[PDB]
Formats: sequence, structure tokens, C-alpha cells
Amino acid sequence: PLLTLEEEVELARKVEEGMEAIKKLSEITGLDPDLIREVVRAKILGSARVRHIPGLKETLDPKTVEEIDQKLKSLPKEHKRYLHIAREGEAARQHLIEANLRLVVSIAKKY
Amino acid sequence: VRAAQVEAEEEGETVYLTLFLEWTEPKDYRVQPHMNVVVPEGARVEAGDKIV
DNA sequence: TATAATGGGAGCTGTCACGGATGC
Repeated sequence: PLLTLEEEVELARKVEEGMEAIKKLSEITGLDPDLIREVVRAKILGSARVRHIPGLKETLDPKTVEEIDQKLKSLPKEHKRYLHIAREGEAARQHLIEANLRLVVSIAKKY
Repeated sequence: VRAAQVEAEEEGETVYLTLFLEWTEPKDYRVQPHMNVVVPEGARVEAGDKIV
């Protein structure tokens, strides 16, 4: 179903803040922000989909995402809080996309 | 409002009650759609804490 | 790169007859 102004602004906001949180989590851990994003995304979507990403300098298999998810869970409370933020931002991203999937149809019918 | 403690003094044909009261006063805050609450239900705050 | 916009459109109408896989 379609998004109420509140639901839209909320999912949007959570996305922006999870992007922020991946930046902060890179600041903290010194790992690559893209690798971070792909790990958070992996665990959000599930193991149903994990595959090698072309920009990533590392092959993204369940072994290394478990390793990096573990080294992420080994954080202080005020840092691991950013892991919870990024997870929420990824889920907001998927829900906002799937919400606005009908705008695409109404726009491509004229093409 | 509740009367925590009650001190009394006798004087002439009366008493004067020095009541140590404790009570809660409400204030409303209207939220707009562009806004978000940062506080759970029934959660206590102090002077300067963020509500919305 | 920033008003806001949120589920498509055809279809095509006059064969005939089998075999062989699928529902009361």
C-alpha cells in the first residue's frame, strides 16, 4: 500500500540516518564504507542473496560477512548503536522502494 | 496532588498545616508530520532532554 | 537533480481433425 506523508518522511529519514550511521561505523571500525553497507544489506535481505560485488575489493560470501558482522557486534553500546541504525535504514530503503513501485508504472506507460 | 508529609502547629483555636506536597502538571505538545518523537511511553526526562 | 505526480491495453471474431494428457 501507498505511503502516508508521515510514513514517507519516516522511511526517508531512517534511510538518511542509516547512511549516516554507515559513515560513522566506518569512522569507528576503519573498514570500507561500501563493504559495511553490503554487509548490513546482506543481513537485512538474508542469506537468500549474497553475491560478489564489483566495486568491493573482497568476495562477499557468508564466511566473511559472518566475520565482519561478528567484528561489528564486538562494539561498545554507543558504537554498536550505529549498527542498529544502519539495519533500520536498509529496511526503510526496501520498504520505500517497494512503496513507490507504482509511480514507475504510471510514468513508463507514457514511454 | 498528594500530601507527602504534614507538619502542624497549634496556635490559639486553630492549626496551621505546612504540607509537603508533590503533584504533576500537564503540558501538551502538538506534533507535525515532518517531526518524530525520540521518547518512549511513560519515560522520564530532565531539564533539557529531547522529546520531539 | 527537488511543486506533485503512485495498477496497461490490446483483444479480432468463417478451418478441421486427430491424438493424447487432464478434470467430474
